[PDB]
Amino acid sequence: PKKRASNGRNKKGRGHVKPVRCVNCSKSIPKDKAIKRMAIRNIVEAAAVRDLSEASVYPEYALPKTYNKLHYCVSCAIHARIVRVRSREDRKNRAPP
Amino acid sequence: GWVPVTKLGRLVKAGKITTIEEIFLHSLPVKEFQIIDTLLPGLQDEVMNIKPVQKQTRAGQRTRFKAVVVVGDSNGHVGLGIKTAKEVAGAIRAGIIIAKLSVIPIRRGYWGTNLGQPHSLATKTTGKCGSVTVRLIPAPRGSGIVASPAVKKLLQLAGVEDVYTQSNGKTRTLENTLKAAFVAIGNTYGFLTPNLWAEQPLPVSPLDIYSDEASAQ
Amino acid sequence: MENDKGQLVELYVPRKCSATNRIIKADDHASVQINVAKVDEEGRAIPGEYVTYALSGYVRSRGESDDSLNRLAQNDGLLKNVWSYSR
Amino acid sequence: GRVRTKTVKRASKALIERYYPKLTLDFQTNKRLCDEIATIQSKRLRNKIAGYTTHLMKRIQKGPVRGISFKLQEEERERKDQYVPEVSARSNGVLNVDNQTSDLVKSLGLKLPLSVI
Amino acid sequence: SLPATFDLTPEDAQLLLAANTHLGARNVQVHQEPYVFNARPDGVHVINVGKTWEKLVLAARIIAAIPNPEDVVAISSRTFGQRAVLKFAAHTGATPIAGRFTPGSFTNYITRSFKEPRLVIVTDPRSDAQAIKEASYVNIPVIALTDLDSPSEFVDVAIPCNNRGKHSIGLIWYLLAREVLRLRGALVDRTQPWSIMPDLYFYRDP
Amino acid sequence: MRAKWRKKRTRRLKRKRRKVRARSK
Amino acid sequence: AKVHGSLARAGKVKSQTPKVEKTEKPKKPKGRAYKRLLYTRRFVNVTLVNGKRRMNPGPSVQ
Amino acid sequence: TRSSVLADALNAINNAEKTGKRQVLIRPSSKVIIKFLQVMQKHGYIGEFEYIDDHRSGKIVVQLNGRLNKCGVISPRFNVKIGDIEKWTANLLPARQFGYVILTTSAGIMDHEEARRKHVSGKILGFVY
Amino acid sequence: GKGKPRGLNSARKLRVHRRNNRWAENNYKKRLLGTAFKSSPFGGSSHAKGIVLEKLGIESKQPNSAIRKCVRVQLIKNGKKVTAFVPNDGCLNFVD
RNA sequence: AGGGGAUCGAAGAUGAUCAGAUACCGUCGUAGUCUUAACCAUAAACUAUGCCGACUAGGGAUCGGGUGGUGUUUUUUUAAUGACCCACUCGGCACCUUACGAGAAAUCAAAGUCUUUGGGUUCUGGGGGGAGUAUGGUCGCAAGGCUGAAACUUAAAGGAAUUG
Ligand SMILES: [Mg+2]
Ligand SMILES: [Mg+2]
Ligand SMILES: [Mg+2]
Ligand SMILES: [Mg+2]
Ligand SMILES: [Mg+2]
Ligand SMILES: [Mg+2]
Ligand SMILES: [Mg+2]
Ligand SMILES: [Mg+2]
Ligand SMILES: [Mg+2]
Ligand SMILES: [Mg+2]
Ligand SMILES: [Mg+2]
Ligand SMILES: [Mg+2]
Ligand SMILES: [Mg+2]
Ligand SMILES: [Mg+2]
Ligand SMILES: [Mg+2]
Ligand SMILES: [Mg+2]
Ligand SMILES: [Mg+2]
Ligand SMILES: [Mg+2]
Ligand SMILES: [Mg+2]
Ligand SMILES: [Mg+2]
Repeated sequence: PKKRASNGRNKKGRGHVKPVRCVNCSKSIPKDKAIKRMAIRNIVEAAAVRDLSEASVYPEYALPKTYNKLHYCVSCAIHARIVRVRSREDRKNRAPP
Repeated sequence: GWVPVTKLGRLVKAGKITTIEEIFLHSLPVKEFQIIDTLLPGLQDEVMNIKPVQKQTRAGQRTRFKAVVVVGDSNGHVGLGIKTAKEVAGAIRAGIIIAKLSVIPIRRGYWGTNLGQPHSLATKTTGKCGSVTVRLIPAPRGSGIVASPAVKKLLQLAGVEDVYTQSNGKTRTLENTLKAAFVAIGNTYGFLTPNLWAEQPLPVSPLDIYSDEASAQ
Repeated sequence: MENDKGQLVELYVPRKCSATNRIIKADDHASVQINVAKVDEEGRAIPGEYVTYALSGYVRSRGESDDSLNRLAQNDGLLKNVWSYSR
Repeated sequence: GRVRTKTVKRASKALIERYYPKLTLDFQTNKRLCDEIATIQSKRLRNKIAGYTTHLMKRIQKGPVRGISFKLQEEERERKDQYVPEVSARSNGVLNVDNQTSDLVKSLGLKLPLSVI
Repeated sequence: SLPATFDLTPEDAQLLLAANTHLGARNVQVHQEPYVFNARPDGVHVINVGKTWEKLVLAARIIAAIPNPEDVVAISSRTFGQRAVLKFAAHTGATPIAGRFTPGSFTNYITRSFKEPRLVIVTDPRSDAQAIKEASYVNIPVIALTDLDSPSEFVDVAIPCNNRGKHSIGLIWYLLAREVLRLRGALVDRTQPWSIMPDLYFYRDP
Repeated sequence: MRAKWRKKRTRRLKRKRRKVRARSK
Repeated sequence: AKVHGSLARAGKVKSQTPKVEKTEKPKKPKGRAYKRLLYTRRFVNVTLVNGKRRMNPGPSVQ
Repeated sequence: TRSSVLADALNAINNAEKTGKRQVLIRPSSKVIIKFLQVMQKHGYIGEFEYIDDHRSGKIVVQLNGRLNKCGVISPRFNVKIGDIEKWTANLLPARQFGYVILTTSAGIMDHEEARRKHVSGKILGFVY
Repeated sequence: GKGKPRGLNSARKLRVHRRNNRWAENNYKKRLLGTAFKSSPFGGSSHAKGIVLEKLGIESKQPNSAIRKCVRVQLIKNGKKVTAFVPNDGCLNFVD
């Protein structure tokens, strides 16, 4: 029987959309599916701001950031515990953490 | 000796209500099995089945007995008890209690010429309990209760004389057949025919006439 | 339920809902009987004599137990300008 | 880990509910009381019990405890729950009103002090 | 039926405007719309007092007629309305139900809270649903305090207060009791107010 | 065996048969 | 299957069951006679029971 | 497309009674609707109906009164010989001692009760009980 | 509703369509393909007579075990070679 | 068939892994991947849910259109017009609660208005195998598509849910 009433993830009013490549699995999965995160960080991490904000030129400066929109896939989005097997009802909760 | 914890229980033991219909008419949630024992003695029980069932302990297995009892006079009131426990003997009697608490009324009727004392049902009725659906159909005199031995017996205690049937679904699961047969006869008083079309003005509920008489310690 | 020689058979004659006039079931344990006190000249309520409505399992279950009572209240003269037929 | 079992607590809640003002915050005396007002099979339990119902006490006299109530407190709540001030409603400068709530009274047949918004 | 005295009187009415009973929710709900008077600017709802009053009267009357005044279970799990239902219990007989309902009250004998009443009053159909739902298992009429967004299910005669808070929940309970005393019992002269305060019915904590 | 491959099988049979037969026109 | 099995032991048992002659006894009544012999028995006098009334036991309980 | 108009109407009527409602709006007022509504109203299964003039085809507001279990149509409007009228009533009426199947005979739209009296038979329309 | 045609004129379809769908009915189909006559080792006939060829020790299926006794038969009318089961104990010596 | 052939990459080749490893992983690479003209007609071509017509219950977002609002925000002075707000209301993509009702259940605003069995209408199924097989026919350059048996065989095959 049907596990998910949305089947995969949102279709409804399309029937097909272009797929992408699982950022780590190197797989392939339609854009409508596929777990997604927006990986922003600092160039020089946290511990290093000391040596960095000190041993430079420029007043204080302004730390740069990286912008990587990850596309995972149920295979490697589970393995990397990006998501996980929530209980029967728990599954319904579309609510973001 | 019987000690009524219920309000309806008191007024019955205390002779303030003496008839069964007095409870149906006012639609009163019966809780004590002693009530219907008093209001309705000369009752009869027929034990329908004893079909043991099984499962698990947190390792191996669980295994008990399942009993089916119908109770009835032969006159308009009938009930169904399904109970399963650790003993045959006790889960039987256990049901005769749950049977009685379930006693329901019948609008028995005529197939045609209303010549003295109904011989059938009001109208066509029908019950369901998953898959099985039994249908009850009025009948001429001399005919009989045309049904499967189970249903018939339930329709015997129901006190029916002549009725036709048309059961559909897995008639073989005894428990589910009987329940819907019950569900059927318990629906006769459900049908608003033009006999009952008139207007009466609503009795006041004996839970308020002898209200002073009833209430708690 | 008459018969041959007009005798009254049929072991019991069901009440009837007042918001639909549909038979009040023998096991309709969501059906109910409201009893409204009839007053006398100024204030004093009267034991014994009350105004009485009777609502059904179905009507009540679907939330229509307020509108239907009010409808029935104004009507038998228990209320004034609370429920308004036309809407 | 020291977790007093139910059989202890179920009796501490039981001695307080019965014999309250005959008890006190002390351990030693309460221990003696149990020999009179109760019956306990073992000496160690007796104390184990005594030592809990005496724990409750020291916070009973600090603020009531959830499942537990006795006589001398039950009217002490009836005392506090009878306060009634000068009044509130009252009216401190007519009846301050909003819009259409005025139209509500305007079309109701009532006098009433007024105010707009 | 009911004479000219039972008319509303802006003596009373003022307490209702003062207690802010006339202030309703921003979700009208299909069944409560008869009680709507009209809508405020900047999203509020104005309820109709003459209806709340008239209801209350009928409520008050239905409270009466009931013979033994002690099997009339008046419930609030809700904080605000809890203190009130203790007081309503004081005045008219009425076994109250403060705080937890303990599922298995009306159905299931054996329990030590087997109130088997013949009327239930409720303060808030939401937070007291288990109270309502269970009452509808065993043939029991139900008086209830509604707002505008309220569970109309298995409640008869609804009294549209505010129940959101302030003193509406007390006042309506106060007046409720006040009127079931002016109804039969011992108050008489339904024209004269009461030595009893309104703030006798409110909250606490502090 | 997998419905997909059991098809491939029955397709393989059919051609060999198509061939064994036309070994006599 | 295997279709040639051993025809050798064609009729073992019935060819080696102890002969025992069927004992003589008085002939039973025939016709209406018989069906009377049932009625007057099977429920007129009744015999041994159990709580359900049995039919053909032997050693019984005891 | 709309195909029965009558059945469309009795549907609404039926659906209305079930859901506890005691009034229906109907589209679109046909004459067959009316007589049907009449023969119903006679035996008591409905209140009074009030036709509405749109400059179109019509509307009807019927007053309901509990006591209606099922009205309903039997499409296709079958032929009925006169000795077969019993075969229907037997088939689709709850009991011998009441309920109504209504026809359409060349005499007019009547119930099977009346049709029996005039000794006419036609083509079946529907039922009431 | 109901998915079939309801009309007063669809009697054409209504009857023809069952004549179609009758063909999934096994016995109807056997009766109308005359399999009875053609395929069966009898004629269709109730009984049939033939001569004995050999005797077989047909071993029983699972989960039993024995050697069911059987003869091979040359059907007279048919020429059809068919094996039959000899029933009851040691009857297989009544036949040669 | 011609063009194009960056990429990735069936075949194949190679390096490892393994008892074996024709695989998975690594590298190399044909066809292919793009296109143009022709073919092919099939996918879990999915909502595993025919189409039109009516009816039965609430809640809120959002898309398109329209409507009403001595609304908000816009010029250098507050009118236009732009967006934005609120209410309405058609026609959408969906969601939420609910469950009167239905269902074997899972569940369903239809999968409801069905033993109180009929609005119109197309299509398909009738235990499991044998088998999408054989045979004829037909369309295709081909691969194949469409059409489609029986002999014989078998008591289960199968669904949803529950407990281990
Ligand atoms: Mg697709
Ligand atoms: Mg896709
Ligand atoms: Mg079915
Ligand atoms: Mg296999
Ligand atoms: Mg292939
Ligand atoms: Mg051979
Ligand atoms: Mg290779
Ligand atoms: Mg290995
Ligand atoms: Mg290979
Ligand atoms: Mg070509
Ligand atoms: Mg296909
Ligand atoms: Mg539609
Ligand atoms: Mg459910
Ligand atoms: Mg039904
Ligand atoms: Mg078949
Ligand atoms: Mg191929
Ligand atoms: Mg077997
Ligand atoms: Mg499958
Ligand atoms: Mg399964
Ligand atoms: Mg499991």
